[PDB]
Amino acid sequence: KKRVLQQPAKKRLNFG
Amino acid sequence: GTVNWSVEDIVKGINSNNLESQLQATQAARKLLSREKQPPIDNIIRAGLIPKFVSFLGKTDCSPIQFESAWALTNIASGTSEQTKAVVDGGAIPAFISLLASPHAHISEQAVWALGNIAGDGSAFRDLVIKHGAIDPLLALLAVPDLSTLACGYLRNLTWTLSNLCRNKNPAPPLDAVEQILPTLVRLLHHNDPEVLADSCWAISYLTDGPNERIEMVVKKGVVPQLVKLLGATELPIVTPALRAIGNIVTGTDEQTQKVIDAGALAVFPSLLTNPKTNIQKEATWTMSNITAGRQDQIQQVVNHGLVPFLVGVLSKADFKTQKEAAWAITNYTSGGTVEQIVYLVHCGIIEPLMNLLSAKDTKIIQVILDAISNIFQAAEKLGETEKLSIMIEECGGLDKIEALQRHENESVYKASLNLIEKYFS
Repeated sequence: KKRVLQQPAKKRLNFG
Repeated sequence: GTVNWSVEDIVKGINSNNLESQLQATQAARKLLSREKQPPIDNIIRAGLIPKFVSFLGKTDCSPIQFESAWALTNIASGTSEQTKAVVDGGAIPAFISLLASPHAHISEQAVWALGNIAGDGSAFRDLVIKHGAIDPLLALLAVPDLSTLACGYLRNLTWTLSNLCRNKNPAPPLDAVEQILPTLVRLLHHNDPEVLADSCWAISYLTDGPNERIEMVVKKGVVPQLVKLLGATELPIVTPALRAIGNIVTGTDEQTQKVIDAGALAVFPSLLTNPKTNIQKEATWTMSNITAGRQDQIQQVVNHGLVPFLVGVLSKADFKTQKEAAWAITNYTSGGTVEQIVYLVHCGIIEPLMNLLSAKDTKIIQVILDAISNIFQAAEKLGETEKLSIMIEECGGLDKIEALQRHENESVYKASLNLIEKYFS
C-alpha cells in the first residue's frame, strides 16, 4: 500500500 | 604569467626536468581548467598529463605542485564519466587518500573535493574509493571538539564528499561504511551552517531511500526529531532534503512511520501542503499518502492534526502531479480507514474535488479515483446512507463523468465505472 518516491551536484568544478 | 598557456606549452613545461618549470606548467594547466568556459579537459587528457599530475600529487617536498595538480585533477574528474575514469585509471585515488593527511588545509580540501567527484561518478567508483580506505581519514578530518573551529568552505566540502559517499544505489553503499559514517552525519545534522545542513539532510535522504533495514539503521541513530526540526526550517535548500528523508522513512514499516509521527512531523504539514514551491507540496502530499496507508491510529493522528482539510485543498487546487499524490492519499485513507473516518472525510468536502478530478487524461488517476469512490460507497453501505452518497455525487454533476468513463479505453476503468453505475446509480 505504501508507494515509493537528488539536488546536490554529483560533480563540481573548482573555479576558484 | 601562467594565464592562457597552450596545452603544447604546458606539456613542454611538464616534460622538463626542472621542478619549478613543472610547477609553473601545472599551475598553467590548473588555470586553463579553471575557466568558466567548459574547460579543455579532453585536450589535457589526450596529451597524457594525468599520470604526471598523479605523480606530482606525491611530491611532499613541493606542496605548491601538490596543490596545483590536485586542483587540476579535481577539475578533470568533475566531467563526464569517461574523464573521471581517466583520472581514476591514473592511480589518483590512493594518492588523494594519502594527501587527505597533508598538513596544509587547502591541499587536504582539494583531495576531499577530488574524492567527492570520483565517488559522485557512481556506485562503482564510490565503492572503490571506500575500498582504498578513504572513510577513516575523511572522518578523522572532522574529529574536532567543535565543528565551528573549521573553515566554512572546508567543512562544506567535507560534508558534500561524505554525502556523495552515501549516494547512489544498485548497489547501495556498504552497510559497514554507512554505519561508520552515520555518527558524523548526525553531528553535522546538528550544525548551524545552512549548506552543511542541506548536504547532511541529502545524505540522510540517500541512506533512507531503500529497504526497511536501511531505514532502520538511519532511524536507530535518533535523527528523526532533528529531521522534523529541520523540516520546520525557513531555507528551502534544507526543507527539501528533510522532507525527502521523512518521506523515505515513512515508506517503511508502521513503526518507522510512528517514529516520524511521534516526533511531531504532522504539525508542520499545514504549511508544507500550502508551500509556494510545488515540489515541496508534491513531496508533502506523497508523504501524507504514505502515512494514510498505515494503521488506523495513524490515520486518526492525521485527522486530529486537522490535515484532512488540507488534503481536500490540494485536491481542489494544485499542479496535476500534486493532485495525483492527493488522490493516492485519499484512496489509501479510504482503504485503511474506519467508516467513521471515511464519513469525516466526506464531511470535509472530498467528494466535489474528487469528482472534478475525474475529467483527467491519465487513466491511472482515473482508476485510483474510482477505487476511492468505491471504498466510500462501501463505507456508506455499512451505514445505509448509500442514497445520500448517490445524491451527493449527482448534485455536483459528478455522475455524468462516471457515465462518460463507462466507455473508457482501459478495461479496469470500464468495468469499475459500469459496476458503480449499475449498483448505486440504477
